[PDB]
Order: sequence, then structure tokens, then C-alpha cells
Amino acid sequence: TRKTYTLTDYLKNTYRLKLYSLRWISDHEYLYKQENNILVFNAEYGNSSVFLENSTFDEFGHSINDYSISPDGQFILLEYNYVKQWRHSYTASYDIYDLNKRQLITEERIPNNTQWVTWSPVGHKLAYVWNNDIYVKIEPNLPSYRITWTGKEDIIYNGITDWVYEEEVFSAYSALWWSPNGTFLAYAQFNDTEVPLIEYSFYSDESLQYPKTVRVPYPKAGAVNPTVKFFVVNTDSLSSVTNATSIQITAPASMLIGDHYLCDVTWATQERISLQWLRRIQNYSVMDICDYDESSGRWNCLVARQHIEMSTTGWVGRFRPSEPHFTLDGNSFYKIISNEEGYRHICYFQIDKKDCTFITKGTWEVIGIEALTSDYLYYISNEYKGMPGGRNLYKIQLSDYTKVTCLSCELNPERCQYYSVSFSKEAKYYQLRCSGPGLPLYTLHSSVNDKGLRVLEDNSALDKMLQNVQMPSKKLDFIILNETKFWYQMILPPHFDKSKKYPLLLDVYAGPCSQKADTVFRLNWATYLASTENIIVASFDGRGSGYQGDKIMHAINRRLGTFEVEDQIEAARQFSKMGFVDNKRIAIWGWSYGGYVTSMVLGSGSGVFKCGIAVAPVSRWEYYDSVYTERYMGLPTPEDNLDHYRNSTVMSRAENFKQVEYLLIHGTADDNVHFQQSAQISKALVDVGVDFQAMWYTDEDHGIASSTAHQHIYTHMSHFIKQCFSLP
Amino acid sequence: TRKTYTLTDYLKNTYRLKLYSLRWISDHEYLYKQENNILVFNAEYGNSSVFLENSTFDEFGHSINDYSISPDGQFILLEYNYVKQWRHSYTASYDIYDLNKRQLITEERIPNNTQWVTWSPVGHKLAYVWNNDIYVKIEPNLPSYRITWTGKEDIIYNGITDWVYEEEVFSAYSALWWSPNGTFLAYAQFNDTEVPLIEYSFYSDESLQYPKTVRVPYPKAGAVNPTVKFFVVNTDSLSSVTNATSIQITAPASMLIGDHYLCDVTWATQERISLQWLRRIQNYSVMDICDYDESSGRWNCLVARQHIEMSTTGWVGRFRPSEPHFTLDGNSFYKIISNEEGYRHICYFQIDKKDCTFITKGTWEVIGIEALTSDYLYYISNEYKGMPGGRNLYKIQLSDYTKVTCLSCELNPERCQYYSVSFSKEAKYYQLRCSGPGLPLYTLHSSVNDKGLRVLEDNSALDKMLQNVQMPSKKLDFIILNETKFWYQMILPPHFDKSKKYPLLLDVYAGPCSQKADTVFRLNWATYLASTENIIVASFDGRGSGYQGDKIMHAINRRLGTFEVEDQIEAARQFSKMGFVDNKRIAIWGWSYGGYVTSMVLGSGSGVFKCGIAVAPVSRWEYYDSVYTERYMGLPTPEDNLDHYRNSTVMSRAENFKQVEYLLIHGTADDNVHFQQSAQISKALVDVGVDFQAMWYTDEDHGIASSTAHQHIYTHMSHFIKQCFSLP
Ligand SMILES: *[C@@H]1O[C@H](CO)[C@@H](O[C@@H]2O[C@H](CO)[C@@H](O)[C@H](O)[C@H]2NC(C)=O)[C@H](O)[C@H]1NC(C)=O
Ligand SMILES: *[C@@H]1O[C@H](CO)[C@@H](O[C@@H]2O[C@H](CO)[C@@H](O)[C@H](O)[C@H]2NC(C)=O)[C@H](O)[C@H]1NC(C)=O
Ligand SMILES: *[C@@H]1O[C@H](CO)[C@@H](O[C@@H]2O[C@H](CO)[C@@H](O)[C@H](O)[C@H]2NC(C)=O)[C@H](O)[C@H]1NC(C)=O
Ligand SMILES: *[C@@H]1O[C@H](CO)[C@@H](O[C@@H]2O[C@H](CO)[C@@H](O)[C@H](O)[C@H]2NC(C)=O)[C@H](O)[C@H]1NC(C)=O
Ligand SMILES: *[C@@H]1O[C@H](CO)[C@@H](O[C@@H]2O[C@H](CO)[C@@H](O)[C@H](O)[C@H]2NC(C)=O)[C@H](O)[C@H]1NC(C)=O
Ligand SMILES: *[C@@H]1O[C@H](CO)[C@@H](O[C@@H]2O[C@H](CO)[C@@H](O)[C@H](O)[C@H]2NC(C)=O)[C@H](O)[C@H]1NC(C)=O
Ligand SMILES: *[C@@H]1O[C@H](CO)[C@@H](O[C@@H]2O[C@H](CO)[C@@H](O)[C@H](O)[C@H]2NC(C)=O)[C@H](O)[C@H]1NC(C)=O
Ligand SMILES: N[C@H]1C[C@@H](N2Cc3nn4cccnc4c3C2)CO[C@@H]1c1cc(F)ccc1F
Ligand SMILES: N[C@H]1C[C@@H](N2Cc3nn4cccnc4c3C2)CO[C@@H]1c1cc(F)ccc1F
Ligand SMILES: *[C@@H]1O[C@H](CO)[C@@H](O)[C@H](O)[C@H]1NC(C)=O
Ligand SMILES: *[C@@H]1O[C@H](CO)[C@@H](O)[C@H](O)[C@H]1NC(C)=O
Ligand SMILES: *[C@@H]1O[C@H](CO)[C@@H](O)[C@H](O)[C@H]1NC(C)=O
Ligand SMILES: *[C@@H]1O[C@H](CO)[C@@H](O)[C@H](O)[C@H]1NC(C)=O
Ligand code: NA
Repeated sequence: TRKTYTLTDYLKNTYRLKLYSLRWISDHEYLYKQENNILVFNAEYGNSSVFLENSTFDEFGHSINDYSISPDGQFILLEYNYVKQWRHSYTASYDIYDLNKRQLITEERIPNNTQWVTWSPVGHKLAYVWNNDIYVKIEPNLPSYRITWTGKEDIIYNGITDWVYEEEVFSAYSALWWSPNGTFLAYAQFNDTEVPLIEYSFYSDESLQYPKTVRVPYPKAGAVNPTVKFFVVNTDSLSSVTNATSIQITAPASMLIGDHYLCDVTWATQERISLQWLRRIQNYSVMDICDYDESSGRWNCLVARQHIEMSTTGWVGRFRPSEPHFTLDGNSFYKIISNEEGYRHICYFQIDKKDCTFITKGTWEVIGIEALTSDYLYYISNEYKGMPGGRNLYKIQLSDYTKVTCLSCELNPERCQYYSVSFSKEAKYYQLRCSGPGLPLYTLHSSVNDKGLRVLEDNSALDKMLQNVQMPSKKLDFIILNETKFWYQMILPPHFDKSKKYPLLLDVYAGPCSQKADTVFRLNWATYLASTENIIVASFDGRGSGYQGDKIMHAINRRLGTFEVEDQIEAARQFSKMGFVDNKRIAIWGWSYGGYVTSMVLGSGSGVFKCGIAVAPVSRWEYYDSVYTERYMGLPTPEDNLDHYRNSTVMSRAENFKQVEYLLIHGTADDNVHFQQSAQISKALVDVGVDFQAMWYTDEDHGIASSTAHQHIYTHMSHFIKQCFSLP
Repeated sequence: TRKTYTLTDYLKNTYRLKLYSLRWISDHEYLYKQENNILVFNAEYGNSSVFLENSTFDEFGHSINDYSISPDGQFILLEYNYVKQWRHSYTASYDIYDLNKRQLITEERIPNNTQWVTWSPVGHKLAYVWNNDIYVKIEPNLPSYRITWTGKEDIIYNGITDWVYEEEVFSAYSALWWSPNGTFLAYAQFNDTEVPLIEYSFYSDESLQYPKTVRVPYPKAGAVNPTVKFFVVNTDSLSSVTNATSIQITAPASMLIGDHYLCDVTWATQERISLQWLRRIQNYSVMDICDYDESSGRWNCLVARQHIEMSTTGWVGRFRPSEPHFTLDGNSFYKIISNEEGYRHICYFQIDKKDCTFITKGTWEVIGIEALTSDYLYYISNEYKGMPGGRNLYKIQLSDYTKVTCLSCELNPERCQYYSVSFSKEAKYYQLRCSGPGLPLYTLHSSVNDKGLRVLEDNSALDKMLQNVQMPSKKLDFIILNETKFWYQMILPPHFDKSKKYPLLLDVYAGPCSQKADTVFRLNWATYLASTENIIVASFDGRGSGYQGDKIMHAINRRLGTFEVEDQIEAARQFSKMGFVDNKRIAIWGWSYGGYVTSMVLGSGSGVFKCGIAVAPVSRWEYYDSVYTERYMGLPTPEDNLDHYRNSTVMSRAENFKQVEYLLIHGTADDNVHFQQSAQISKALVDVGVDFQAMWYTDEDHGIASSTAHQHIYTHMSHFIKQCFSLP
């Protein structure tokens, strides 16, 4: 008999997916690493040369974590001494290498403890942030110009985000934005003076005698938020004036009446910038479009160019208002917004007209706009076959909206139903990346004729390996509840037999705009559970889930911990009725939001689930951060939504855990969902006399992603599931 | 078919030991609390009167925690609003009730949040500490005189101890000592300015949005220690208009040359005080004897009255240098010290002579001196039947040391082998307290002819209830290692059948001077495990254990985590070869020091133990406090004992946990053994890929003693042991 996909296979990566990560450096060349050499490829013909020999930095004396070539090709920025901070942020050292002199720059180096660095989009200017202030270098070997003087650790952040803006607003650490040709540098400044601190212990190596207390400005729901200001500096003036003026652009009056956020910054032209602002009550946003006034040196935002985006049924955007994509002249833009039926589609705006024109429509959604040329807009959607969990690339003719071509749908329809794309600098070529349901496939295409040029990586080596393995299958389908389709997937054991009763594990996330039923190919823990342990691993996208319109997504508005929890319970009941599930052996697990839902389900008293595992769960919404929580829950005040905040805790359900086996797991240095959240769950369970299993992971954060802890946690959870299901 | 002693019996206190806690108020009367009344008893005849009616405080408006009657009987101090701090420390509110005029005192009340209060030993003066400063009240209704003005939270402590002096030196929060008639008040002042702080999170009620960070001055091994000064104030010459003058008594030069401690304060007469000082290297101590000089108003300690106590094989004293017991005139004293054979015996000293005379001798030890008259000294020892785990009361004729009479040995030798005693004011009467091997027995005696006056409490009610329960028995015996006998006990299941094989749990503590093999009767977790689950629960006293001389106790000097760990393995090895032990089911558990030993044993690679449980273990001596750790280990410096600090950690043994099942448990608010210690164990186990079981207890301290956590931990451990032993 062929072997199975075992736990050790998962944990040791024996069966590896190959990727093809390229970096476009122009409209027709890309960089690609191969055998630690950086090669440069010609896209049209597929030929290559060595861009940088892998021997180049043998004598560097440090392992180089990443590199970044200046847009003009003249320099390479070398990143080393890399230390992770939060999801996106990190600390590192940097050196610059002159590619023409084939020489390292030893003068006026980027300092130690630099927080962020970026090249200008053209040429080779650098902007970096060090000790919370912005610096610009016009040339890599010359002195820096200081841009801000207010930077203060944990208090004032210039050009980088604080914790909550990084995690919840920008999905990025950087808070600066070069203008398209590099003349201007726009940046945000955050003031956390009165934001309360989360404090937790970090134990470090065993040599550390006293634990360190980590202290981070972190606004929990309803707490004082960071305030924000926006500035633009002319970097071309730096070498001519002693201290160049940062010109502030103020938020509109409709935002200044209360707490608000800066949520998007997008340059439209060399002298026009768009800013979107969001009210703390996140159902109202405003875009200003601001023009540089050459005679006054100021930036002015005409109210005739201001665009309002609001929601009557929920919050604005999927996780925030969408970004605009400006036409070359900057006088019009395209933006994904929810149409009158609640489906997200592409709308076309003139900058000084308030009514836009939808250029796509239907009962499906546009996921993202990927490229815009003078003649075509390229976008990704889930239109194809009415499958919300598929993704394909489309092209729409700007002179005639009835001409829409699917570029990816029929390329390999059995193997490939989930695409992303990477366009060259002026969209002359594109790389398609298919990620399922078959093995991933990376291909290169020419935009002039939409012809396939070549296969970049087809994963045939892996395909060969998997031939000798009893792999599970995946089923993606829907059930109908109240005349609405709700999608599910199942990872099914090899030789699945519909006449047998299998144990079922419900793998849950179920956060707002989540999607756990899709066409993506994964090699993960579920692969082992199905393949080796003969467990069915199911996931369900119920109310609150994304990419299916606002009626579904906004069903949980102001009501987290209700329908999305109920719909997972109902999903399990529906799976029992399918006839191949052992009703005595249904379990549930999740991480993060999934841990909250899992815990809520286990505490519901439904009687459906024998056991479950919550990893780093939210337990009480007042413990989680303001920006995410309030987006869905409003404010925890008597005037707003306090009663539901208080009604949706895990702790209030502690008595019902007497009916289940529960394993609670949390990293002690989780900066995101504080260990506090599980500390309060455990205390509530202790207080009502409920036995349960627990595991803390010393100095692990929300990812529990260190190599040893990752292997440990999946090993511990595997034991627990097997015990619950009486598997030897 | 009668019941067993169940887990719920242990957790719910079904079978209660009755006490007889009295408080002597004179040579012939004592107070006893009965049905919320306070009675006064006549010792000679056993008749009583009501001293204070329960009903007196019916409309008090607060729950009264405790009471303290002034020595002259005129006043009662009422303690309420009790808030626990560490092992001994707490704050509370106090009111004083006048017993003669039958009224609460409303003038000049003791403030809220008072840290310590005590009556003078004669009359009804009060001293109290509030906000770290000392106050004295001459009369309950009159204003306090402020004695100290330097008190500062976490920095300067007047009249109360800091964390480490409380836990490790004085076993008390108070650092006030009244002279015998109340004229003088001596006190210590602690200065923790440069002592580092342990910091840890406290989660509190679910309502608390942000966790609190608790910060406590706590010197870990080798860290900066608190400094100490000692003062005496005359309370008879206090003034309303002038600040009180405190006279300092400075430590001897032999102490002032480096770090040191104040370790004992004992008044000898109305005008003579003795102080003992201990070097930070705790093998050298000095007693000063200081006399009040009425013409200078100063305290002088003559060098000819200094007494040095040192140890060549270890540290001084069992846990600290022993207390002196002065004669009526204060010109001589008796003190327990280690003799030339290493056995602790009573030495008689003249205050101005260097050599003392031992008045007892032999291969057994004196446990404590209990009372002293002009004709007799009364002490407790383990001499009887050469059993180190038994305790009896003796008297020795001071005119003829060959005349020693056992006063408790033969009273009831089958029921009673472990005594303590409480003498009346001038030793005219004594209460004997038998705590095993039978049910506790409380009796009253008169010293003149050692008459056994009456039985105060015989627990005949409990005896009656226990007749209908299948109770375990206790075997106390010894094994011979390298020609030394070492004692053990086994809690044996009911109907013990030596032809059957029982699983065995080794219950371990094994700290320096510990004794876990004794004749004490206990109703505890082991009782349930033996009675209901048929597990033998054994304990063993090996090298490092107490009450058997320094050759045994000092064997672990400078070497914690060696012989005491080895000796537990050897005992289990020997138990495993007895015909009634199943060698496939041997487990080990312990708490605190016992958790360290358990962990070290399970990490030894001995293969003897299937599983074990460590509750709040020490894992690395550098993490524990200076005073305890350094007593046994010296300083963690390269020139002292650093190498041994470094190879005595649990973490270094992680790989050896591969072949055992381990459950690790720790309270997150443990101020004593910081959660840090277990956090480092878990990380080390994770790092070598060893699976284990864990449980944290939110906001529990070293005792894990709140009602709900206590029930939960023993429930969780019981499941673990039963699973390990395949018991239903
Ligand atoms: C891929 O091949 C092309 C064409 O052969 C190379 O482009 C140049 O071709 C000219 C012919 O006029 C040669 O003289 C040079 O060798 C090439 N110049 C440069 C700057 O590349 C091209 O080099 C190849 N691309 C890569 C990345 O190697
Ligand atoms: C960040 O915000 C704080 C307000 O929270 C500002 O601090 C105030 O500044 C004024 C001076 O203009 C002082 O008079 C106030 O006392 C300060 N308030 C507090 C609460 O500290 C601070 O100026 C801001 N910093 C920047 C660079 O904008
Ligand atoms: C460059 O200009 C900025 C803005 O005018 C200066 O920042 C001010 O500095 C002064 C005193 O050092 C403060 O009182 C102001 O509150 C600051 N304003 C801002 C916006 O930061 C900065 O100090 C100047 N740098 C130099 C070298 O002159
Ligand atoms: C980048 O764009 C900027 C902004 O339009 C250009 O700067 C202007 O250049 C024109 C010259 O044609 C001048 O009249 C203006 O005074 C400049 N304005 C400012 C604010 O600097 C700039 O020339 C462009 N840079 C490059 C390299 O093409
Ligand atoms: C308690 O101890 C500290 C020393 O730790 C004494 O404080 C001062 O020590 C600093 C070092 O922190 C020196 O600057 C001074 O010499 C010390 N003070 C003085 C006045 O010299 C502190 O004074 C002590 N406090 C008490 C009340 O005894
Ligand atoms: C407590 O003992 C003290 C100290 O011996 C006594 O105080 C002395 O009393 C006599 C009066 O007979 C004076 O001559 C001394 O000057 C006192 N000494 C001091 C230091 O005050 C005191 O009498 C005793 N107190 C009681 C209540 O008996
Ligand atoms: C108290 O203990 C210390 C530590 O064991 C003894 O220290 C001496 O100094 C170092 C150890 O730190 C060694 O080099 C010496 O050999 C130690 N002396 C010995 C072994 O005699 C110190 O001697 C002890 N004090 C007493 C009174 O015994
Ligand atoms: N902090 C959130 C961010 C959330 N989003 C995913 C995502 N996809 N996406 C696409 C475009 C823009 N933004 C986003 C986000 C941000 C994922 O859950 C996180 C989270 C939620 C909890 F309740 C608890 C812990 C968490 F880590
Ligand atoms: N801090 C010590 C104190 C020690 N006690 C002191 C003391 N004085 N004393 C007088 C007569 C009889 N017994 C004692 C003891 C026992 C008990 O262990 C405690 C302990 C040891 C650890 F390794 C870890 C945590 C602990 F809490
Ligand atoms: C924004 O939300 C609040 C609370 O739900 C509501 O009162 C307000 O009307 C909303 N705004 C819009 C535009 O619907
Ligand atoms: C007990 O009895 C004696 C003698 O009868 C009596 O005078 C004395 O006051 C009594 N003591 C108490 C405390 O009742
Ligand atoms: C103790 O606190 C209570 C409650 O505020 C207050 O009424 C009382 O005056 C306080 N007692 C003293 C002695 O200050
Ligand atoms: C007593 O000492 C304190 C603190 O040094 C001072 O403030 C106070 O005024 C003094 N009182 C008298 C009466 O000297
Ligand atoms: Na009698």
C-alpha cells in the first residue's frame, strides 16, 4: 500500500510546493532568484543573464535577509540583522551596494535600528524612518536630510504606523508615500500620547534573570485612539533650503467633528493626491482630491472634488474603503464600491462629479483592480461559474463596457480555478499564478495578444512525489438555507466511502468577510487528518462571510458572536444529515476569530460537538482593538452597543462547557489577542468547576509560528483530536 | 459495605479535625472562642465565664475578621476589611472597643489600610504601621504620635518587612518589638531603593479592560539586597510638640564590611536587648547584647558580650540562627546550636563569656525551647525511640542536667507521638497538642507535679464518623543507604494486601531541613488516592532533610539539585523492588521545592517513573530570591558557585523528558516562584520536541488556594494520575 501524508510530512515539509516569485524591474524584464544567484529574465524570449552572482556577499560577514534594487538599477539595498516586530513591522540593518562601481557604500550609512526604508519610485532617492523620524537621502553616499523632529518612542510616529494602524488600517507598517516621479514625499504622523498601553511579560532566553515587561500603545474597544495628521514635503527643495517645510493637509470638517482615521493615500498625478478619511463610526468615509498650488506652495482640496462613501447596512468596504485607480491624466478614477444590490463592482468617477457609473454588475463580486491602461482595465472576480470561492482575471474594454474577456477561465479549467496576477511595469506582460484546485501553476503571458509565452513552474516534481501517496480529495459545494446558497468544503479521506461513518472536524474562522470554502490547493494539518487519520475536515461560510454581497456580509453588523456562530452549528447538523458522518464524533477547532467562534459554539449547549480546540481566541470584544472591533460592533457604551458587547462573551457560557472536552491554547507574548483573553476564559471555567485542557506557549505571539512551537502545537492538538475520536 | 474517603470528601471538608485554640492571658486563665462568644477559662478547675457576648457587635456593620484583646483586658481590637498581601502580610481596618464602658471608641481612630498593629505586652498601648511609617497610641482614645517620617511605598519600610524579609528572615510582616513592660519600642527599617522589581500581569475581574502590572521589590540570587537599620524609641517620653527621637543601634564591624541581614531581635530585660546579624554569606552570625544607659539615653553593646556563631559545613541555623531564651535577670541565656557532632542541642551561655555549655546531647535534636523557669527548661525533641519524625515534651533540671523527664512520651504512646505545647505566662500550666499518629488530642496540665488535669478536645466525634469509612493506614520505617538510615512513610490503601502489586506515587518536597516522613495524622489528597484509588503514597527523607544532624542536612551544601534528587530516585528504586509495588506504575509529584525535585527527577533519565506532576516549581536558582537561595548555594559568580547554579537547572534536562508523561502547573500571579520559572521549563521542552501537559491558574499565587482553583487543580491532577495508572 502507498504511504499516507503523515504529521511528520506536514511538520517537516517533505512535500514542498514550488513557487515562482519574480520581481518586475521594467516593462519587459524581471528578477528571479535561482541557486541563490539573482537572474534577470527577458519576458518576451525567456532568456536570462546573471544580475548578481551568489558569491558577491560571501565576505559580507552577515546573512542577507532580503534585497531591493533601486528603480534605475544603479543600487541594491541589502537587508540583514532582521528582527520581527508585529505582522508587517520589523527592525533590520541596511547597506547599499553600488552596482556600477561593484562596491559597497561605506560613507553616510543608513543607521542601525532603522525602522523602515523605501526607494523613490523612479531613480534612487531613499526615505527612511529612524527613531520615529523621517530622513531622506538624495544620493546613497551623501548626508541625509532630516524631515521631522517630533518623533518620540511610543508617542509620536512619523512615517510609520502605530500598532493599530499597522494591523487594522493600512496592513502595512509604512506611513509614507512618494509621488510618482519622486518629487514629493507624503507622510502621516500618529500621536499616541493618551492611548493606553497593553503590558505583558517577555521571558526571553533562560539567561535573563528578570522578565521584561513589553508595553505597547494599543486602544481596546472604546478607548482613546491615536490621532493623525498628514503632510507633504518637496524633496527637490531639500538641497536648497536649510529646513524644508512639511505642508499639512487637514481632514475635512465632516471628519474633524469627531474621532476619525486616515484610511487611504493614493497619488493621482505628479501634483495631485487623494486621501480617504473614515469616521470612528466606520459607516461614513470621505475622499479629498488635493492639488499642488505652485504660486502659494500649498495643497488645496476643492469640495467639488470630494467624494462621500457611506453604508446604511454596515461598515464601508470589505475591511476599509477601497483604493482608487486613476487614469493617466488624473481626471477620473475607478473604484470598487457596493452597488445598489449590495454587490461590489467597479465604478467609474470623474474627479469633479459626484455620481459614478458602474462598469460591471451581476450577482458576484470584483475582488480587485489589477492594472489600468489607456484601453483596458484588468480585474479579478468570482463571476466564473457563480463560484464565490474561485478567482479569475478579466479584461474590460474602456471604450466599450460590453466587451469583457476572461483571460484565465479556460486556460486549464480542471486544474485552475483560483488565479492572482502580477503585471509588468506598464502592463505589457503578466504572470498568472493559479493556486488550485490542482497543483499550483505559474505562467507568463503577453498583453498585446493575450498569448501564453511559457510555463514558469508547473510543480511536476511534486506531482511525481505525490503519486506514491494516498492523498485526500476536496469537495466544494453548497447547501441551501432560507433560499440562500451557503458554500462549504470538505477534505475527504482517501478512498472515501459514502456508506461509512467518518469522524468530522469543523475547521472554523467565520470572521466578517472571511472565506473558508474555496478552490485553493493546500498541504496542511487537515491533509494529515484526512489522509492518515481518516477524519473529514469541513469548513462552512455562513452569515458574515465575504465575496457574496452585503446581504450576507452585513448580516452580523453590530452582532458579532450570533449568526456566524449559529450557522457553524447548523452546518454541522446539515453534515450529519448527509449520512457519512459519525454523529458521536463531531469536533470543532479554530484560531484567532476562529477560536472565539469555536469557544462560543462549545459553550452554546447545542449537544452537537464532542470536543474542540481554541487557539488564541478572542473572549470578550472589549479586550480587542478599537479599529477592528468597532467596525462591526460600534462603541461599547450604554448609548450605542454595550449590551451586545456584554452579551457576546465566551465567559458567560462557562457552565455549558461541562458538556464538552475543550483545549485552550495561547502564546504568552501575543500582542494582538492578548493572553488576557484566554486568562479570563480559564478563570471563568475554573470558577464554575469545569475541567479542560490547556497549553501556553512561552514568548510566542499570535502566529505561534516559531519552528519548534509550530511543531509542538500541531503535535499536541493531534494527540487531543485522536483521543477525542478514540483513534489509536 | 462502607464508603471510601473520596476526592469530594477532601475538597468539601466532609471530615473535619476539631481544634482547641486557646490564648493564655495570665499564669492561670485563657481565652477560648465558642459559638462566636469569647469565654475565659480557669486552668486549675476548668470553669469558665463569658468574656464577650457574640451579640455585642450585631450592628457593627462590618464582618469582623479577627480580634485582639489588650493584655490588661480593658480593650478589644476589632479587625475588618482584611485584604491579603503575601504569606503573612495584609492590610485591614481596625476599631477599638472599650470593655469597661461598653462602647466603640470614635475618637482618633486607627486609619484604614493599616499594615500592622500590636498591643504593648503589658497594659494597652498600641503601635501601628500605616503608609510604611510607625505610630504609637498611649491610650486608645488619644491621638497617635508619629514615630517615623521616611516611609515610602516600595522603598522605605519602617516597622514592617519587605518581600524577602517577610518570606525568608522573620516569617512575619511585623518588624516591631516592644520591650517586656512596654517602655521601649524597637523597630527595623528596610531600604529597597536599588532592589530590582519583579513585574507580572494581574488580570482581575472580567470587567477590567486592561491587565494590571504588579511590581514588587524582589532580589533574585546575586542581585542588590535591601539594606537594614535598627532603632529603639522610648514611648514613655513622647511629646505632642516635639518629634520622637529614635536611637539607632548599629551592626558590628564584622557585619558592616559587606552585605548583611538582621535576623533576630529578642528583649532580655526592661533595659537589655539582643540582636543577631547574619552575613550575606550565611555561615557567620553575631549576637550583640545592648544595654540602655540612663545618663546618655543611648544603647551600648559591649564587645565582650558579643557571641559569634558560625558553621564550617553549611549555613547557620535550620533556616536562620536560633532565638535566645534569657533568664529572668537577663545575665545568661539558652540557645539551640549545632554541637561538635552536628546535632542541634541546648547550650547555656553567660552574656559575657565566650564558651557555652551544652546541657543536652546525643544523636537526636532539640526542636525548640518552649518555656524557662528558675528550676526547669522545657523543650521539644525527637529523642523518643530514636524516631526523628516524632516529637515529645521534656523538662531538664537546671541544677542537674542528668535529670531529664519526658512529659508526653508515655501519656498515650499508640495514639500520640507528635506533640507541640503552649505554656501559660509563668509556665504554671501547659496545653499539650497531639497531632498523630491517631486523631489529634488536646490536654491541659499543671507544671508543679505534671498533673494531667483534663481532656480539652479528643475528636471523638470525628472518630465516630470515620468508623464508617475505609481509611488508609500509615507505615513509617527506614531504609539504609551507605550505612545511614533514612526514613520514609507510606500511606497504604485499606485492606492492604502485601501479595498484590499497587501503583505508587512518590510525594516529594525534599528542601533543606524538610521532613516528609513523620507521625502526623493528615486528611489530604494522599488519603483519597490511597482510600478510593488504591494507590500507595510514599514520601522519603534523604540527604538535605532535617532533624537528624548536619551530616545529613548539610550534605546538599552548595549543591542543590544533587543528592536530594538522587536520593528520591534511590528510594523509589528500592520501593519498586518490594513485592507489593508495581514497577510499571510509579509516579512522582511535588509542589514548590517539591516541584523542582520532581522535575529534576523526571529529567534524570532514571527510567523509574512513568509520569509526574510539578506544581509551581523552581526551575533555575538564579530566578529565586537571594536570602533562601544563597543560604544553600552561595553567590552565582564565577569565583563562588556560578557553575553549580548553571548545571542545576531543569531546562538542561529537557531531552530526558522524552520518556515520561509530565504535567506542569503554575499560578500566573505567583509572587514567590515567578511564573517565569515554569515559562522557561515549557519553552525548553518545546525546543527539544517533548510533548507534555500544562495548566496555568489565572491570578492564583504560590498557594493556588482560592476555593475554586484548589478544587480545580486537585481534580485535574487526579485525572492525570488515574490516566497514568490506567485507573477507572
Ligand atoms: C536576451 O537576448 C537578447 C537578444 O539576443 C539580448 O539583448 C541584446 O542583444 C544584443 C543584440 O543587438 C546583444 O548585443 C546584447 O548581448 C544584448 N544586450 C543587452 C543589454 O541585454 C539580451 O541581453 C538577453 N537578455 C538577457 C537578460 O540576457
Ligand atoms: C500629541 O498630543 C498631545 C495631546 O495629547 C499633545 O500634548 C499637549 O501639548 C500641549 C502643547 O501644545 C500641552 O500644553 C498639553 O499639556 C499636552 N497635553 C498632554 C496630554 O500631554 C502633543 O503636543 C502632541 N504632539 C505632537 C507632536 O503633535
Ligand atoms: C525645522 O522646522 C520645524 C518646523 O518649523 C521645526 O520644528 C519646530 O521646532 C521648534 C523648536 O525646536 C518647536 O518649538 C516647534 O514646535 C516644532 N514644530 C514642528 C512642526 O515640529 C524644527 O525644529 C526645525 N529644524 C531645525 C533644525 O531648525
Ligand atoms: C516631477 O513632477 C514634478 C511636479 O510636476 C516636476 O516639478 C515641476 O517641474 C516643472 C518643470 O517642467 C516646474 O515648472 C515646476 O516648478 C516643478 N514643480 C515643483 C513643485 O517642483 C518635476 O520636474 C518632475 N520631475 C522629473 C524628474 O521629471
Ligand atoms: C535608602 O538607600 C539609598 C541608597 O540606596 C539612600 O539614598 C541615596 O543613595 C543615592 C544612590 O541612590 C545617593 O545619591 C545618596 O548618597 C543617598 N542619599 C543621600 C541623602 O546621601 C537613601 O537615602 C536611603 N534612604 C533612607 C531613608 O535611608
Ligand atoms: C518598665 O521598665 C522601665 C525601664 O526599667 C522603667 O523605667 C524606669 O523607671 C524608673 C522609675 O521607677 C526611672 O527611675 C527610670 O528612669 C526609668 N527608665 C526609663 C528608661 O524610663 C519603668 O518603670 C517600667 N514600667 C513599668 C510600667 O513598670
Ligand atoms: C563560609 O562559606 C564560604 C563559601 O564556602 C567559605 O569561603 C571560602 O572562600 C572560598 C569559597 O567562596 C574558597 O576559596 C575558600 O576555600 C573558602 N574557605 C574554606 C573552604 O575554608 C568560608 O570559609 C566560610 N566561612 C566559614 C566560617 O566557614
Ligand atoms: N486584525 C484582524 C485583521 C483581519 N483582516 C484579514 C484581512 N484580509 N484583508 C484584505 C484586504 C484588506 N485588509 C484585510 C484584512 C485584515 C484578519 O483578522 C485579524 C484578527 C481578528 C480578530 F478578531 C482577532 C485577531 C486577529 F488577528
Ligand atoms: N521560601 C521558602 C521558605 C521555607 N520555610 C522557611 C521556614 N522557616 N521555618 C522555621 C521552622 C520550620 N520550618 C520553616 C520554614 C520553611 C519553605 O519553602 C519556601 C519555598 C522554597 C522554594 F524553594 C520555593 C518557594 C518557597 F516558598
Ligand atoms: C452609522 O451607524 C450608526 C449606528 O448604527 C447609525 O446611527 C448611523 O445612522 C449610521 N450612518 C449611516 C449613513 O447609515
Ligand atoms: C472559676 O471558679 C472560681 C472558684 O469557684 C471562681 O471564683 C472564678 O472566678 C471562676 N473563674 C472563671 C473564669 O469563671
Ligand atoms: C475608613 O474608610 C471609611 C470609608 O470611606 C471612612 O468612612 C472612615 O472615616 C475611614 N476611617 C478612618 C480611620 O479614616
Ligand atoms: C517632624 O518631622 C517632619 C519631617 O521631617 C516635619 O515636617 C515636621 O514639621 C516635624 N515636626 C516637628 C514638631 O518638629
Ligand atoms: Na485528669
